[PDB]
Amino acid sequence: RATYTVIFKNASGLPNGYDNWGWGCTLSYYGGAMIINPQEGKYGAVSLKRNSGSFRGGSLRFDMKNEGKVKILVENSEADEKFEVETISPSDEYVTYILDVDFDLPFDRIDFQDAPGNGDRIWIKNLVHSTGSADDFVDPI
Repeated sequence: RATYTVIFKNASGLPNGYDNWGWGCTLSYYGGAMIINPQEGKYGAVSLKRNSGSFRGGSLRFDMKNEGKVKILVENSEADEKFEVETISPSDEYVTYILDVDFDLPFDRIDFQDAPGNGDRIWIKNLVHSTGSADDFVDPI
């Protein structure tokens, strides 16, 4: 069986035990969503940085709505390497995504990037990691 790590459900600040090592954004909070405000021309990303420890593969679950395309990545800070996980299309409604992470290195950062770099907003809730596949994911939310 998979180990499930709830990173956050409803947010009013950064998740407990996490930093933000991103760039070219402002974060704000309302209705339990983490709300990212990327800055035009910056291709800004939030990069949630786990203070102690690492995830290996498995999959990432989260609810998101977003005005523009969003790029989801994981990073390994030691090896200084990024891995693209998925590119998500615009949606005016929350949609729940469960995505396989196929990176072959441990990751301690999860990134949400404004791919068009035009400042489209992003809203995120209920972010959870599983050591198991997306197919096998049993939603604790």
